[PDB]
Amino acid sequence: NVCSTWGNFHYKTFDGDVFRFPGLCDYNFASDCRGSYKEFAVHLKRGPGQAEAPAGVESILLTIKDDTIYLTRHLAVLNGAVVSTPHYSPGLLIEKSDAYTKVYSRAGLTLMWNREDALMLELDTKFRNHTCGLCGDYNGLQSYSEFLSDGVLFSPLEFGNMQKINQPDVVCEDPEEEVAPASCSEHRAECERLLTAEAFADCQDLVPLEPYLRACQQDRCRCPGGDTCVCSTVAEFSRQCSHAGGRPGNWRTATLCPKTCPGNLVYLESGSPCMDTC
Amino acid sequence: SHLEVSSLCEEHRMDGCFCPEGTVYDDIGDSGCVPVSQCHCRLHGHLYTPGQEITNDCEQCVCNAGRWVCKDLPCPGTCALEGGSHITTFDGKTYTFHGDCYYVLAKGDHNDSYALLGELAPCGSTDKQTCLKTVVLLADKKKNAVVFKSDGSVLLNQLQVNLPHVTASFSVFRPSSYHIMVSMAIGVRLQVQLAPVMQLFVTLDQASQGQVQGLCGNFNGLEGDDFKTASGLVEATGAGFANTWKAQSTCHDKLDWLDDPCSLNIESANYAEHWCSLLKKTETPFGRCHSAVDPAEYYKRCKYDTCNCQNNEDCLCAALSSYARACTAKGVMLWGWREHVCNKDVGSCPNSQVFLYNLTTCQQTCRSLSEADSHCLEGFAPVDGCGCPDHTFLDEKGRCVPLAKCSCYGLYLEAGDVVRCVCRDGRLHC
Amino acid sequence: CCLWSDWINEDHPSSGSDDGDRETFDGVCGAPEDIECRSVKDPHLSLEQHGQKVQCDVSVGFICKNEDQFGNGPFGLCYDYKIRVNCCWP
Amino acid sequence: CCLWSDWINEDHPSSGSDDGDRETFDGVCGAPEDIECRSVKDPHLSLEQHGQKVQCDVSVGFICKNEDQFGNGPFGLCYDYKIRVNCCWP
Amino acid sequence: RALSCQTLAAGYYHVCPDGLMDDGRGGCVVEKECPCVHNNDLYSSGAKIKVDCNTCTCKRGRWVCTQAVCHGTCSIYGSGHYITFDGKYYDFDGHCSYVAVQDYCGLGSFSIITENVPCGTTGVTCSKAIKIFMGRTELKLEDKHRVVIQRDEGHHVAYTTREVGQYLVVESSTGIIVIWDKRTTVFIKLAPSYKGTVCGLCGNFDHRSNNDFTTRDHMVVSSELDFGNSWKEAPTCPDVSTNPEPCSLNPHRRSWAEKQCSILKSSVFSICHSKVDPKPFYEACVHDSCSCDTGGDCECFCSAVASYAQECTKEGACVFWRTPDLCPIFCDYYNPPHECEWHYEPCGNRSFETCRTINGIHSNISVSYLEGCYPRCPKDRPIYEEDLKKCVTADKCGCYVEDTHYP
Amino acid sequence: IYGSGHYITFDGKYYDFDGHCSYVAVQDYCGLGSFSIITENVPCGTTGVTCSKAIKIFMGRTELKLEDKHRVVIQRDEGHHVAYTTREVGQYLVVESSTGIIVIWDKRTTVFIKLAPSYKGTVCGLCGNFDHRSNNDFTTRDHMVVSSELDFGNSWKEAPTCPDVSTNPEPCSLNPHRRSWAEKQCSILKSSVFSICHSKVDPKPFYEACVHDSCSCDTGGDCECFCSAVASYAQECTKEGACVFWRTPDLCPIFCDYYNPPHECEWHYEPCGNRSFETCRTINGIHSNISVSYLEGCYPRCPKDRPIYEEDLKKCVTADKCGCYVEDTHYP
Ligand SMILES: *[C@@H]1O[C@H](CO)[C@@H](O[C@@H]2O[C@H](CO)[C@@H](O)[C@H](O)[C@H]2NC(C)=O)[C@H](O)[C@H]1NC(C)=O
Ligand SMILES: *[C@@H]1O[C@H](CO)[C@@H](O[C@@H]2O[C@H](CO)[C@@H](O)[C@H](O)[C@H]2NC(C)=O)[C@H](O)[C@H]1NC(C)=O
Ligand SMILES: *[C@@H]1O[C@H](CO)[C@@H](O)[C@H](O)[C@H]1NC(C)=O
Ligand SMILES: *[C@@H]1O[C@H](CO)[C@@H](O)[C@H](O)[C@H]1NC(C)=O
Ligand SMILES: [Ca+2]
Ligand SMILES: [Ca+2]
Ligand SMILES: [Ca+2]
Ligand SMILES: [Ca+2]
Ligand SMILES: [Ca+2]
Ligand SMILES: [Ca+2]
Ligand SMILES: [Ca+2]
Ligand SMILES: [Ca+2]
Repeated sequence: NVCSTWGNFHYKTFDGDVFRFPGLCDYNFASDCRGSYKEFAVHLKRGPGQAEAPAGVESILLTIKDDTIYLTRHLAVLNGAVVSTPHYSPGLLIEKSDAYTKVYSRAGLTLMWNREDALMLELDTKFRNHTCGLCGDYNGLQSYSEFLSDGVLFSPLEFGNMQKINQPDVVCEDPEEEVAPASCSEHRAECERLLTAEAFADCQDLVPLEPYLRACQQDRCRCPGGDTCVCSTVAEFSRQCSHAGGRPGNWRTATLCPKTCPGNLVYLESGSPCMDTC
Repeated sequence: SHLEVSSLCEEHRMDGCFCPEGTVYDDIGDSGCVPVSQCHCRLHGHLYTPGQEITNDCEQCVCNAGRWVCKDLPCPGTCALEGGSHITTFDGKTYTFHGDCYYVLAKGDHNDSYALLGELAPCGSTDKQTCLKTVVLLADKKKNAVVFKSDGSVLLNQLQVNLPHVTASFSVFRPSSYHIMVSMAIGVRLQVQLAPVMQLFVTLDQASQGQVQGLCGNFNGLEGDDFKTASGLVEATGAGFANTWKAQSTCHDKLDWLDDPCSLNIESANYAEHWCSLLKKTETPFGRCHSAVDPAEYYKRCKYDTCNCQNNEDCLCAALSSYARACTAKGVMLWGWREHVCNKDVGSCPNSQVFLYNLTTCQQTCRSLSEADSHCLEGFAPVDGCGCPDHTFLDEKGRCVPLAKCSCYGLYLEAGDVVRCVCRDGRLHC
Repeated sequence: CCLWSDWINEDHPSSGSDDGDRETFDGVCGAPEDIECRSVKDPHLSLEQHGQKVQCDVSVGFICKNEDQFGNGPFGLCYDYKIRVNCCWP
Repeated sequence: CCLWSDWINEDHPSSGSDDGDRETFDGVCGAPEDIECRSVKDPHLSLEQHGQKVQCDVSVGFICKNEDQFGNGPFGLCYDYKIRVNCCWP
Repeated sequence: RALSCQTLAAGYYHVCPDGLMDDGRGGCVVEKECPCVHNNDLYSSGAKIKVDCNTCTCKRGRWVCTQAVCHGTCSIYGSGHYITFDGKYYDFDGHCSYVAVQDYCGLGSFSIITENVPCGTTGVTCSKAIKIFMGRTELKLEDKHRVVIQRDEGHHVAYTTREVGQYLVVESSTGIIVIWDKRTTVFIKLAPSYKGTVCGLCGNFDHRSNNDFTTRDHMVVSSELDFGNSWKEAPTCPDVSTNPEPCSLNPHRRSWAEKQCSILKSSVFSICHSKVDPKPFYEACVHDSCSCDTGGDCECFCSAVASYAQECTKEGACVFWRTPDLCPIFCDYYNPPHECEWHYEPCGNRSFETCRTINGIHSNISVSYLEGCYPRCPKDRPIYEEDLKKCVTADKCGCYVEDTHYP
Repeated sequence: IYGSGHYITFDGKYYDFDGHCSYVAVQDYCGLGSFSIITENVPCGTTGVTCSKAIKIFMGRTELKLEDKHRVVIQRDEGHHVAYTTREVGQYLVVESSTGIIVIWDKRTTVFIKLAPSYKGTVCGLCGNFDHRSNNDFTTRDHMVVSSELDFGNSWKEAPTCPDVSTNPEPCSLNPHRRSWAEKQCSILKSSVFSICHSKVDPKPFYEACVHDSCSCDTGGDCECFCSAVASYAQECTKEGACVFWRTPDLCPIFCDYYNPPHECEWHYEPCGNRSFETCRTINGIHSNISVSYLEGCYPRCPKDRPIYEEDLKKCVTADKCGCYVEDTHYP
């Protein structure tokens, strides 16, 4: 299945489990904890803190079985050398659109990252009971061994600090427990009206509603003023829509998070990247 | 130099300028067909005359007619337990083990004499991140047990002791608060390091040669039989030899590990490359030792421990302080190698005393001057810690006052007391 | 007559002995007017989008030092660079 | 304190791109006093016993150009050279 | 008090009842019937193993072995790697002729010389010729063949040259044995009568390894480069002042070398991991493959993997590591056109009848661990005549006088 | 397509192109179409030359891919399924199609594409257009005949962001130290070993390819770059009527008794392929449309108690118990 992070520090494991971890240092996103031989490792590095509303990613570190891929915002580095994309070596495809940077590996790994904040990973069914990252394990059980290990229920803030990576020059402080705010239930009407629109018709049976509307609750009351946190969750709902197989419609109006592209390049959701180019 | 060439001469004869019947040609100097008993020797440079003796490592040699005649001198042997797991036996033979038990490091073979144990347990997360934790000494016909925990805390027979502690058969000192020096009358000397990581250095005389067993080998000159177990035959690997020296029967058996840690960790392997390369480049104060120590094997272990342990700077600074340790053992002392690399404790010395590189046992207080022949214990190595300069010996507490008003040690009285012995500079008028 | 030169890639990070990458304009021109500072395997990126710290001016040429790239990425090596120079002829 | 330097062999005839062999003293000293100009694989020969035409002075260093060795032997290549420099320290 | 048959000689410093003790196999065993452990295998009482010339016996949890003195072996292999007769490993990259073994040590009867030339561009050297001086006879091993030079008039110290697998084997009646894989690897063996009476780059063979760095002027030094520079044959040969690093002078060849040479630390050789230490054979293979940068580097590789697999056979673990993609071997080249007799025996262990050993002639060591192609002669002519690589009837083989085959 | 970027078109035009992208080799979507064959050229060395490391075959909606010494089926369509066949003949892998398209691959860098003569003048790509007239094989993607090898080859790249090749490298000039080995090993082709083929195949463009290939395998495994270039010449010699036996245990050895049941000796090295034995396809009428009996490799010589070679397991079987062969899959 799919692990994913997006928005203002929202996460989603291979078995659901949407939570919110505002850690800023350097983490393990998914890894092969089989024990005998590690096939892959994906290391996430949150930035210095962009602002209150967004939450970027500074760099992604990825090691597949012989070689190390280092992704930043502008360039992609394979084994210390800059690559021109697309890159076609016979176990590894690295290609760069105008929106996403994809990495396709024969080991059953697929990474896809727009270069600000949204990062998603896809693994095949070979790695079951072996993954050990912040994306949980890949057993299929909802919240079983991620949060309730030996009877004690781990909070999502102490589940994330366990997944940290120690770098041998820099001391980075873990984020402390904030005082428990009010459960923002005074904006459930706006998230339910917005996300179940007519454009999301043939995905109400594919992806659920309750996790991605729960994540919409904090994005309305932690991000006041401009709407830049609510349209990274419904932008993630229209990516989970168009990954199971469905096709969403256009929801971005001129007043609901518009996007601009030069020329007469109109923006759409669910259209093919294979363009005939004159 | 190359005598007896003509016994392997696959050439016919021609003309040219030659030697007479005897009178071999001078190669080492520059003269002609000199007699054989005027051949000047050579030894890394200098043109030694035929008869000039020299004092080498463990032997003394005299230049005979072209060849050296060497004769053995007594010299000790040193087993080291560095890092968490890097054993160097008495006869060379460095190996890596990664145990989890008490292990017999050296013990006397007769029935009693002594036994030196040591705990090599995992300290980090995995099993391959091991550390030394406890040194146990069983001395004086194995009725006295001395325990060296990894926080100081020397304790004899489950009871804390105060240092120094000088007895008839052994004595334990503490000169620099991260260094413990133990001397025995049998011929065994210990040096326990406490910071950054715990390490151990053992020294035997050459009278005990071929008369010890443990993880330090048998000390007989050959290093092919150091992996010879106590039941016959030589083992192949270090972890197969060392499972025969478990001091507890309920310990599991350990196995080797054919991996390097600098491939399993990509974030630690650039930090290991940048800082352990200072052992090999000559702009640093480590190129002074390159003529004596040959850092190519310290560089390989420096990368090993740095990529492996969880606190990477404590394994860097321990492996850089072991090249500097084994270079002062051959004369070349590195004054001031801690200025760019491991200086997180240099400036933290107290108000009067400074950071030294040649701190020894007999630079102590004026209470040590009261005995002055009882506890000095020559034969150890100098260590680096906080201490006082060339004068102004240490007082009873705090700063080190000069020699005139030091103390008069009975209780250490101040410099105003009259017995008829007026308290004076060091000595007393008694 | 102020034509640009060609691209000069006469040094590499994984070869040479200058511990980095240095490209100079000797054998072509004496005192240039302008210099262009790009990379080999992705030549539309600026020098601020590589993140490595270099100097690239008309006086001496291009200098990248591998010791300056410590702590920047996980690899710590210079990228492969190339330059043009602009010189005017009578 | 006017100790000699080491031997510097930082260039080769069958490698590099300067079409010959050039050895300079940068990274060691600024303004030397003396320079010694010898060969790698037979280091007791003078520069007049090699027969190749070079320049080797204290100002710029050592220069051998493969185009200058045409018509001299049957091979027409520079030999492999190495240098010392003499610099005084206070 | 809980003894364990492995902590007998430890001391019991810090389940089974009193009397009985654990054996590491299962239930509690008396002290008399206690087993033995050797290289991670568990041998019960009265078991027999061999160690290189001797025979041992698990008696009472300890080994009881016979005391005979075995032959001693010097090794020279790859890009300048050595193992002395007393087992000291070092590296020396010299470019001259060097004394390997001789007994003209301060008058003498033999000398073995090695000729080390640069193989690569990084400054490392490997061995390309062997000269054997026995009395006044001079052999020379050069260009995949042996050459006789200067055979003396009537003395003629009896030697024998035959080919065993992929290697060429010279033996002498005086106790000197040279084994050569026709490229760079040499094995010298001496009978145990040469104890403490030799010198050279192979040491002095006195079962004490802290004096193997004795120079030509009888001085024990601590440097690999002061010792090895003193055994050069010509005075005008240069001195080696440092050892090169090939994987640092060729950064682009490191990724291939460390991936091909990782077969040794893998599950293919996992039977030998408890019997031979793979770590100095992994480091030799990477040093050898980063430096064959002028041509033919898959020959530098396959020799380094067969130096490790030879020790594994010699210690009791036959491993079959070659595939048609990794270091292939071509043994059906030698067959009569499609009658299939030459088979690849990966660990040599087959004792067939030659036409020497049918007339009593036997060697003094066991060379039945040498990899190569071996015959399996049919049942109408089951006698292998070695100097023509033909299976013959026991009558019509040859003569073998003065080390020459006469039909 | 062979070695470090060497080509021969359907009309017999030899050229060199060292591109680093995906390139159209053959297609009939030429200005609607039924197939496409793509080559994936990556740098092999440090000098800037490239060699072919993957082949993608598009037939209708089926996509094969030849990668890592094996064939992989990708996107098998629902009910159309253009009938193809994959089998292994000697050292090579051979894909055949019912429509007339044949791809032969030595599992490293050498590819042979064959088309039935119904495709005359109806293809394009880096292999030309197959109209028996070779002064128009350098037609670019926009239907323009150019005279440059580098304007033609740069127009058949698949992605627009792939760079342009602006010069061809010279490997024996960028590696002067590898020239003496390369010109001495590759001189077998002009020697007395191949002297039966010297009057039937011109050795001169195979000598120059072998030296170009051996000066540039400078990162590892150069005795594989060599033995492939000597087997490209000896394959033409068999195809023209001259069987040459050039391999020795010191020069490019081959290991064919690896495949034997432990010491029963059936797999022999046939140096020029010419043997016609019974498989379990051809016992049921199934025959190919070309003659692949010139391909070097190890061939069986099955005994007289089971003389039928079942190919998908490399076993000699009795004529009854071989298999099924439905939808290109062996079922026991
Ligand atoms: C194996 O070693 C024996 C013992 O030295 C060799 O026997 C010697 O042979 C020579 C002539 O061949 C005689 O002069 C010696 O007297 C023999 N020694 C003894 C003790 O009798 C034997 O030759 C060696 N084997 C081979 C094949 O050479
Ligand atoms: C050899 O070529 C013939 C001629 O095209 C192939 O026969 C075709 O087979 C397909 C299905 O297999 C049919 O749809 C066509 O109608 C056949 N053609 C004719 C003219 O009848 C044959 O399949 C090819 N051989 C192989 C092994 O595929
Ligand atoms: C572990 O086994 C399989 C995969 O190995 C998986 O489907 C299953 O759900 C897992 N079970 C448990 C109890 O973790
Ligand atoms: C240590 O060395 C210093 C040299 O700077 C000098 O004070 C003296 O030789 C030593 N100090 C002692 C022995 O207290
Ligand atoms: Ca779970
Ligand atoms: Ca020993
Ligand atoms: Ca460089
Ligand atoms: Ca450059
Ligand atoms: Ca040059
Ligand atoms: Ca030079
Ligand atoms: Ca010895
Ligand atoms: Ca045409």
